[PDB]
Amino acid sequence: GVNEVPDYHEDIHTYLREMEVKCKPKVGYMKKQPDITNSMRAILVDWLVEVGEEYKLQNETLHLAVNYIDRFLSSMSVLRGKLQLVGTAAMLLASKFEEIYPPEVAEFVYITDDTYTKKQVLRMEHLVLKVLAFDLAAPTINQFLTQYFLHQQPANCKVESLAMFLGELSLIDADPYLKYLPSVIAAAAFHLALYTVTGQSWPESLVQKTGYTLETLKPCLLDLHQTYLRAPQHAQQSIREKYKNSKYHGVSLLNPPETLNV
Amino acid sequence: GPGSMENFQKVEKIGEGTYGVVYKARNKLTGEVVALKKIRLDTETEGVPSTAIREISLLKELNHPNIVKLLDVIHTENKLYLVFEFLHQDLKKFMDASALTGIPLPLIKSYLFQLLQGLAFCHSHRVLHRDLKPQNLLINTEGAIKLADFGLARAFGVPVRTYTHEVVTLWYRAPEILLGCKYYSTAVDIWSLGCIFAEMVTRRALFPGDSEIDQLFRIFRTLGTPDEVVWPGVTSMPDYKPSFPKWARQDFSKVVPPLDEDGRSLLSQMLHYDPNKRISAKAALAHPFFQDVTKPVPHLR
Ligand SMILES: COCCn1ccc(Br)cc1=O
Ligand SMILES: COCCn1ccc(Br)cc1=O
Ligand SMILES: COCCn1ccc(Br)cc1=O
Ligand SMILES: COCCn1ccc(Br)cc1=O
Repeated sequence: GVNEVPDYHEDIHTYLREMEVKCKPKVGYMKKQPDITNSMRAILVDWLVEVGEEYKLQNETLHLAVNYIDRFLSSMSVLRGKLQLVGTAAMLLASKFEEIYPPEVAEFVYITDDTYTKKQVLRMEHLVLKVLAFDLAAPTINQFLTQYFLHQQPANCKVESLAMFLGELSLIDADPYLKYLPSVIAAAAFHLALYTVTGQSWPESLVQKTGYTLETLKPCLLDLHQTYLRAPQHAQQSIREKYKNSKYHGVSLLNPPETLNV
Repeated sequence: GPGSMENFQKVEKIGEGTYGVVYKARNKLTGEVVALKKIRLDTETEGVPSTAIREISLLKELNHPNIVKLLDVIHTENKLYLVFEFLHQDLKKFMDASALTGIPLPLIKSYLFQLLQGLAFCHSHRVLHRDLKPQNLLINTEGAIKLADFGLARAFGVPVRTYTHEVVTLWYRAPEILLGCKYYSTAVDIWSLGCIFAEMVTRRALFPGDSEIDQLFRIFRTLGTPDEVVWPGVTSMPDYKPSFPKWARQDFSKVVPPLDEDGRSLLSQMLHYDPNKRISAKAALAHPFFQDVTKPVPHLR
């Protein structure tokens, strides 16, 4: 039906594929960043996961925010004491873009423990807008995932939630996930989720849509599979906690498969 | 964005939105005439308005001859200026100036064809407009018409999720929004274009309601009260009420008497109750109504 836009879904997918290469961050920006590390970014993203759940923000908003942060940190050198300010302004912009009811700026100042003033948050908002040149309609893992979900026969809500969960895990760790496009992480996540829940594999129909095969997804798959296995030990846990909730069918509690046979 | 206000000369005010005023201006170096839309941030407490963030981000991506072109964004600490190509008039002003002759059919047909091209481009780039109405459709001296005012627009995902309710100016709002449906999609923009099509022919609004329920009732009295046969799901919709009066559908020949058979066909498919059966902008471009279409200049100055 029209909610799945039959007449435009292909054009849209094609267009997101072009836009993900344009909105792609620099894979090696952390080395050129003197005072910030993959590990600091992981802390920030994990925090933004908590902020999103406290204000009951869409997952799309979280994904956009990370996109904005990574693009910003691709061209702008930032001290560790200001990493959170970037993140807050990113989350504000994503919320205004994506949410029906964005939190007020004061609420963004509040979640930073008054580390930053309202004037700092607003000024950073403008800076991020300048750096990104207002290019905020970025493709996310989720925008690809929801399309991939239309190929399920039949639809499994555990598959969907588990895919979302895995895609979210990938936001945390710039190494290795900065090297993969949203469309590819989404594909890996979808296959891993499907395999874990139903034992099935990346379908022919998504080979037709995407041009991706298990062969082309293998590298990302091998990474996402390790991330899934190691997820209970990771220093950052906010995503696992979030996906314990019934809203998400408790998928963080599912056991990862030991092997992919891939 | 290479611009700076110093190269612009204001000429006259040309309008105003909630956003602020729009001026016609001239680029003093190239000669180009532009529309400058000022957005106030000093008078903003919540930083840059979400409306402006969507308008700028989405218009930057939409390069099409039937979408108003954002040329530039001048982004001072005090102020934000959106620089647009200048178009001379809106469709509502042109209809009022076509009062006792009407708009000639070649021009209605050219305008509707262009609007569908613009809207299909939006939908192909995951953008809903969500405020299509004549005031927001701009015409030039060369015969072009262009979608404008993207401040109520939104980037959608597939399938759509729940977005803002009670979008679209009421007279142009689709039945599925009026009935509080959890989801709406590209079909709401077609609904508005249907209303606009009819309005170009008659020069009066097709469903000029004074309230949500009055708007529905006006629609129902023209198209008939929808049931499960015409629109599976409708009687389960959040704001569907079984006590709704059950008006018979009237022959479309009576909804817009001067319209020919092809016109009626197309209009009927734009105003289909069921969003799933409503025609897409893409498919509408092929409708026989457009067989003889040309792009003539507007007949008035
Ligand atoms: C979760 O890791 C604890 C370290 N940490 C905690 C809070 C903030 Br703000 C910065 C930071 O580095
Ligand atoms: C040539 O004057 C430059 C400054 N300027 C120009 C046009 C508008 Br509209 C506002 C404004 O401030
Ligand atoms: C619906 O348009 C109102 C504001 N506006 C915006 C752009 C241009 Br070009 C002319 C104009 O008038
Ligand atoms: C036939 O039912 C009348 C329904 N109705 C009438 C008026 C208002 Br205000 C709201 C509403 O739902």
